[PDB]
Amino acid sequence: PKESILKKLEDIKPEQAKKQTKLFRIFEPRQLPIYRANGEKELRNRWYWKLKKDTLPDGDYDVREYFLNLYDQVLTEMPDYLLLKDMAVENKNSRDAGKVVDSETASICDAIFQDEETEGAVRRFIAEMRQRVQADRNVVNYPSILHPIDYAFNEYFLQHQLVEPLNNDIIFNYIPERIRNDVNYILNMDRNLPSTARYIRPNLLQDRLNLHDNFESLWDTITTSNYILARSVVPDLKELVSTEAQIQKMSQDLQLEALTIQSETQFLTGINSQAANDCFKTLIAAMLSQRTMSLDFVTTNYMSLISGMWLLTVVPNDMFIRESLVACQLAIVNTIIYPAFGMQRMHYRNGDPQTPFQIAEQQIQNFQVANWLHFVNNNQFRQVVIDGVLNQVLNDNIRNGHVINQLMEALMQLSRQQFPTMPVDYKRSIQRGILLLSNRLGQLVDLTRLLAYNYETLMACVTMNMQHVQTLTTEKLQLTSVTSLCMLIGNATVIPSPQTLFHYYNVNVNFHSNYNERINDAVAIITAANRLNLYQKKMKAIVEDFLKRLHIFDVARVPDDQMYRLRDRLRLLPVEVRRLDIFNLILMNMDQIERASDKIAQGVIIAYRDMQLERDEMYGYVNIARNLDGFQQINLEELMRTGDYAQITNMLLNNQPVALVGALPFVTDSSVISLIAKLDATVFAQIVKLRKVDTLKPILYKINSDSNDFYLVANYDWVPTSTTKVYKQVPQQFDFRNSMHMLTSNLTFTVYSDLLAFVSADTVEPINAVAFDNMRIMNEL
Amino acid sequence: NQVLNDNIRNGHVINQLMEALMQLSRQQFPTMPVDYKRSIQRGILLLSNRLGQLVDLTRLLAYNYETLMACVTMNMQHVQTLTTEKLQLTSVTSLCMLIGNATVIPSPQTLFHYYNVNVNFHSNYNERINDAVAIITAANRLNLYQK
Amino acid sequence: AQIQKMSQDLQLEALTIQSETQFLTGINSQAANDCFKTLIAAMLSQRTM
Amino acid sequence: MDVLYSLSKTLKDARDKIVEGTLYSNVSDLIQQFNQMIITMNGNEFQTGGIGNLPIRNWNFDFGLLGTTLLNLDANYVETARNTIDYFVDFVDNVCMDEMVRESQRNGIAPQSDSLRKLSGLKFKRINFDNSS
Repeated sequence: PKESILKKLEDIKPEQAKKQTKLFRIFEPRQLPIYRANGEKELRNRWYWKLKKDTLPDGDYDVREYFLNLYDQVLTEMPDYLLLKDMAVENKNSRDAGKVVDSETASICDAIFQDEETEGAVRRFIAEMRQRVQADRNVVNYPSILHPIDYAFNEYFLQHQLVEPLNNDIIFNYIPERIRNDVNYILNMDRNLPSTARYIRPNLLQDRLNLHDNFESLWDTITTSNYILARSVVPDLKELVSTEAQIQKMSQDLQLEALTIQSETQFLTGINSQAANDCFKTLIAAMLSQRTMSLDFVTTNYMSLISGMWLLTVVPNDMFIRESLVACQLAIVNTIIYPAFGMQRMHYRNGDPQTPFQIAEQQIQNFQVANWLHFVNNNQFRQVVIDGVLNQVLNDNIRNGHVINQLMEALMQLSRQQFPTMPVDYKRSIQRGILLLSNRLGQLVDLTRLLAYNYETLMACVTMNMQHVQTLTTEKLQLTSVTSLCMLIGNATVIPSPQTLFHYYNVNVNFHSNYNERINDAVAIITAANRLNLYQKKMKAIVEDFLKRLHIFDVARVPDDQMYRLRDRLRLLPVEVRRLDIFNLILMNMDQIERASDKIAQGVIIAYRDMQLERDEMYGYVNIARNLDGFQQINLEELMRTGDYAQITNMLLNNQPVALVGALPFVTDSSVISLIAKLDATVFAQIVKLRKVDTLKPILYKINSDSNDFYLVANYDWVPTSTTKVYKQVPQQFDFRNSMHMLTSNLTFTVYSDLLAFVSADTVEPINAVAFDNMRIMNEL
Repeated sequence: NQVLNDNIRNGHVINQLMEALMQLSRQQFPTMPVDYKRSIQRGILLLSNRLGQLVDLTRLLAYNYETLMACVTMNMQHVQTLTTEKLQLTSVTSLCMLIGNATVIPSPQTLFHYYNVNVNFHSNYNERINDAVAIITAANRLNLYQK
Repeated sequence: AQIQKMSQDLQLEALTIQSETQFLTGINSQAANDCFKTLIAAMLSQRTM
Repeated sequence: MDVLYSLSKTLKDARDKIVEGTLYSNVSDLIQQFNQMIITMNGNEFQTGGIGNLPIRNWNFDFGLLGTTLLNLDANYVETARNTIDYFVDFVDNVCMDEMVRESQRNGIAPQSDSLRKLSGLKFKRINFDNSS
């Protein structure tokens, strides 16, 4: 309760400064003996590429999901910016110091630089391989070895760095183009930014989610929030006629007595040393958050009504609920304006729907009275766009802002109907109250000014493009307080503290940034989620996290519904270049990763026909085919899903040349023997007994009579006759020279969070402030 | 198998639902006190949003009935029973906005068991029928004018 | 969860004199199962309600 | 086409019902209709003319709305309006004339000008009214 949504709000710091150290790679080169055709180890040994972590699954599906997590890890580690002075390392060799990039880089060199390799050209290169700085442009040249796929990564990380410059001018510019402009306030800074500055652009695009169309439930929660936020600002008022004094002259001016009541119920309204401040705050926030309030009055508290007219003249009515403006107006129309304006006859009969206030317009005649009606009735909000960047602000009719000829007119109309009558007395109590508005009018003129400004000020600070809808939790406001605020003010002038204002900006800011950001985080995922065919990662998942990261919301305490509809809208959104640009990268090569690396394969072919084996250098000559040219196929993923249509069962039974595809467990064997016995024709049996298969551990034959104690056969003369080889590309080799890449980045940066702070915001003397009319706000003494 | 069916439309083509909703999406207007349309339409929307899911419901039944049904020997003409079976809109309403990506069906073993029963039963009915008839007819050409 | 967002949406107590005769909705974790079953059998069985 | 029509009874029932004096109520149903238009327009560009001795003029739209605020129209209200109508007048003229010259056999009936072919567009239909001419 109350200060329970504020501590959750003030306590929001999405401004994390993401950065990195380790150059993100995936494959470290490794050893392994060389097998020259004929199957002998020729020594020296060559260098190939395998992956750090062969995690890869069992089943195409589990595979795809796996990668997915990579995406999430990539984003959480997503390097916001980058710098290399912090990446230094040393080269054991070279024309000198060497200072290169990332431990791994180092290791490798020293390593190859010992195990007698291709000789010269390598040692040589490693040598005159250094760094150098082009100081002038603040540029940096650091050498580094990676792998086509690695350069790929880290590269874009450099060509992207979301860190724009930072000059005095930009600081000045992020201070709303309507406040620096506002006179009454003054800026001022204590330092001069270096050419070395930078800043993170907290992006704040609009409600890419039209969260007001049908979702009411949540808007209400927002408004609420934005509202409390507001009160936390709305300047606490200053010095106003001591409670007692006023209320005492109050009893006087009216003339009271003994069991002779008339106006006596108009002062359970005093308490304003509380009410005025509440009524004041409450009113603004309402506007800002653009929340809708209710109305608690009496029908015997006429005064309380009069002041209503004050209110009404102001807030465009649409700002209050329907069932409330209805009551109010008719209450006025029926017990306030007819019953002393010899207009009764029909105490006004009403039946709901249409506009019970309005109708009073085309009703009786009198000009003063008549203008009020049109001005109040058809008075709305002015829908205004841009405000020094898409603010999408709702403003109050220029007219009203201090050029309050409305108040003066609201009074003149009151001064003129206090003429005719009907029930003899009654008028006494009624008009007496009316006059208390008149005298005070000199001051009432003020109140208007106040709000006028304040709302009109605070405003700018909102980046949360507020709109105009019906709330639902409806904040409550009594005519009690209203009335107090009214006759109880003047001579005073109050205004938004500097520090206060910023704080306001800052918050909405963050918040925005978070919304926008998570949005991107969200989208990115879902889209990836589709071009993955994960018809099994039920999305009730993403939405949840999303909302959560936006505190305030009782996640568990909100249905599965709205949630889905939420996806439906997200799905139709683009991705932030950053996000997107990376996924394209992951996919594009995806294949290459998978296929390489052990612990898996791809698929197996069963040609009931003897056949040769490739002689690749890595392994001796074994069971492989990077092409599977011909034969039919059968997705396993679509198998253990389809429930196997004995299609496979039949083909296996009848022995027909065929193949399989997907995630698979390889199994290495040696002792030639196994081969001649044609062992690999086994395994396949299983299946028949078990519709589903994973129990399928396919066969491979790493064979080089060098390491295979059973060489006896390489002897005679020969050629490897197998039945059924394996789909699995082969780990590219390692051409160091070209396997390296070069890097650029910057030197001695300087990141800054928050900003603003750099200003001793001071204020003029209250007694002479100004509004959008260049006039002294508060001049009546 | 006289097993009164129903719209492929209903089946999974579902749309009726989509139309049941679209028709709802344009009922938001005046006439009486405010505490009315407010409360009313707000409820309606809860059907709408959920509509994405309400769809699923149709599918569900569509299948289930359309499935179970199969294993019924006992023909089934439509008749006006003499007894009702109370159904509290209470539950109805729940089921409605209260179902998510759930998806259940008839366990194999379950289905058979169903067939089996109707089967037996049938067989019994039919059989006793014969047992019955046989007797009565004999009963007449035996002049056993009694039972 | 649902019934709570329900009150947010529903605007429960708003003047009307006959409250809490709309929320006997409960025991739904069950009601749905009953309503569901009940509905099918009705059909199959060739019952009327 | 029907579009075109409105654009006029709009102005006539306008340049006629809108003058120094009248009480709002005789035009509430009118003002509205009017504004609606302005909106749909603003932003779009038009090509009028380009044949014979016919001036080729371009037209941009960026105009305000109306003050439903006042009661009995004050002179000042009119002038700030007439000035906005006189662009539509001098416009429509250049519009009618442009499609009042082109002809075609096959599809002679339908609209021809780069001005009108864009009017039959869907995003405009939000304008029709009082077709008693």
